[PDB]
Amino acid sequence: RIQPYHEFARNLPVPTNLNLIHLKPLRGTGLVVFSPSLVFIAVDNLFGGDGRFPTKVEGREFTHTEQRVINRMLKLALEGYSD
Amino acid sequence: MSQRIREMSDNDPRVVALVIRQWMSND
Amino acid sequence: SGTDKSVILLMTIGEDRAAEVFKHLSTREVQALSTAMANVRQISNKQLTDVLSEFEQEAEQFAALNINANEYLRSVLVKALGEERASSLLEDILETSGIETLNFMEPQSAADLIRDEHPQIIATILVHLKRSQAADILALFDERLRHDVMLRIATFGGVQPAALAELTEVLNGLLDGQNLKRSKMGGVRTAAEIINLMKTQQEEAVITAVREFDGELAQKIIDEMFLFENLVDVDDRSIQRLLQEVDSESLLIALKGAEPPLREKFLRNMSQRAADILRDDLANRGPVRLSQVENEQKAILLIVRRLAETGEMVI
Amino acid sequence: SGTDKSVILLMTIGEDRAAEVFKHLSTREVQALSTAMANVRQISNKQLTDVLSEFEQEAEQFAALNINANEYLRSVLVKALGEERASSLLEDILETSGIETLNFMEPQSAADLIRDEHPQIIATILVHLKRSQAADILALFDERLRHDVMLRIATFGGVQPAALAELTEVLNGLLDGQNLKRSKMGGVRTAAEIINLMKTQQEEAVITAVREFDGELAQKIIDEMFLFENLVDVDDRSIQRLLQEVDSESLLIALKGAEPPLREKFLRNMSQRAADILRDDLANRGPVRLSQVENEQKAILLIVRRLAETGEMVI
Repeated sequence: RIQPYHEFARNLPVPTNLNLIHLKPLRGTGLVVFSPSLVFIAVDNLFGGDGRFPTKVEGREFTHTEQRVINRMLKLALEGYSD
Repeated sequence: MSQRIREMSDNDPRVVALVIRQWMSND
Repeated sequence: SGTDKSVILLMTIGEDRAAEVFKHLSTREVQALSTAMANVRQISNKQLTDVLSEFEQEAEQFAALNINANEYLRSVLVKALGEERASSLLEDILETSGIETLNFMEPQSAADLIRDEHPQIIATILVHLKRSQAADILALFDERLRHDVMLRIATFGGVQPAALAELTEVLNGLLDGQNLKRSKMGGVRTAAEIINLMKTQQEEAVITAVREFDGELAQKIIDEMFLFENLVDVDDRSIQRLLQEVDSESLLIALKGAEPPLREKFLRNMSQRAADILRDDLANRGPVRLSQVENEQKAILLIVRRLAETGEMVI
Repeated sequence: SGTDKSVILLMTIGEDRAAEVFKHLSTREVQALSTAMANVRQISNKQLTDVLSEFEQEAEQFAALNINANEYLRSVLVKALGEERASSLLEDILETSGIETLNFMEPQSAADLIRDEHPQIIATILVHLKRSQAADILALFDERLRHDVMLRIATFGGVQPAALAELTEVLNGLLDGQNLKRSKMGGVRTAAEIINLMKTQQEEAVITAVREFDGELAQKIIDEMFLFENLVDVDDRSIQRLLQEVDSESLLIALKGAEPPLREKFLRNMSQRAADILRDDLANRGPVRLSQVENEQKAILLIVRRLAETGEMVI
């Protein structure tokens, strides 16, 4: 998709996990967007949840454990995209 | 296998535990 | 090695003896010995004899006359400085993983701490926590969160070791200055003691204000202020008036549940024939449940309060 | 060599003795000895005598009084720290080819892993896997894939060694961080224990929500919460009410299947003549199948729940 920055911003659910990355040697700052649903699914899977219970809307800041889950996903995503 | 085995079996379990702990520490 | 000698000793003393010894050993030592035991294939006669000789030589030294240090210390402290000081000193003497640390914390604080987490994480922590502590924590949660946690616990399938380690590290990071958490100083009972030390007019004001507030703890303090065992310090005429105002069966049950000094005081306050009949009925009857005795004592204390308010009894 | 001496010993001890020894030897050792045995053509008297002398000299040293390490360790750990801690420690002590590694994995994970493969490869792996593990894996597959695998297994003609090696290498490559796979922490039973520790009003809310959800595990927890063996901790009046509300035959069967303490408690709660008749009927009858006893106990527990809900019984 090609669109102005504001159009992309307005479609992002609040709150959302936004990670800043730099594609060296090119100048700028890239973004990796993870939806809260994906983070909740990953947390549920990593802690033995079977996924039967539907996710509930929270609109809350991610916990530090969820932050570490997001970092674990982010490292693999970074390696994959770099490759 | 004299009566020494029976005497050791009659000893207090706490004494045996202390001896085992001492041997493990000396390891 | 000493571990091998201990393993041989445990094998050769019998299953019951080794099990009793393991009850006096820590988890790490039991695990290490069990791991060593499962790898044992042969124990030669020379090794067996050397192990027996070494164990007997060690036991000759001790021969320590092992004493239950906790129970003996508790009894000494109780008989020396009363129950309160003994319990305080034991608590001082008695006083880790993040989950284990949370088990050593106050229910509301831990509940609010894990409340800011994913419900599956909450359920996993509660499973890893103590059952009583988890039940206390869950009682403080909202209905929706409580139901979600109960549903998740009913479908718990285990957690990866890496996730467990990360959760433990996060819980350790979230810890605060929890050293010497909480403190037993007083409250309610101390308030009742202070009220008992304040004037008659002041205790009138006290009845007034306590009735005025929540009312529930007011009645709790009504019950708390003065006890049945304190009847021994009352004058004889008041005890006789209580005998007049108390049914024979209730008085008999209360004396059965009370101390011999109070029972003898009540019997002295009674007439000779009535006291003899009461003693005969006590002997011919059987044991009474604690709840019934407590209820009869509560009724007798209500009668005591009624008589004291009217001025017929001095407390 | 020592292998030749062992082969001569096995030949000269008899077929039964050598077979018993092979039961205590690993697969590699048995294979090596059998390969050496088949190439034996002559065993001279001098060689035989030397082998006998060497074996007797070795057996003089041990003479090790071999003990069943696994069984003895299990018994010691059980009698020391209960069944749960003993089982956990045994699992810790107990804890390879790609196919062998897959046999040590969870059914769904292995099923999804091999699902992304050619059906013939799936059938070959399942044949090489354990029968129980393969059955668990196949139950999770779709109907079409399951039928295709069953058809292919019925016409399996063997695989080339090179193809087997390549399949094993691929399976090894596909492996993930499977170390310490899965973990036994709790669930359902732990949820029931937590519910039992939550208030009466809270357990009312619990009945509500559990009925509200799937309903099936709700009834499973209904059964799980409180057990028949827990009737020993109930007061005598409730036991007598249960006797009133339970048929004589069902009570007799349940007491037969229960522990002597619970049986004696029930007999004490019964009248003397009725208890004597119950004992006489128990003695004069014969063994009862476990299923019938369990069904009668389930009926008695349903009666217990009915009485407790009405308030006639306190649990």
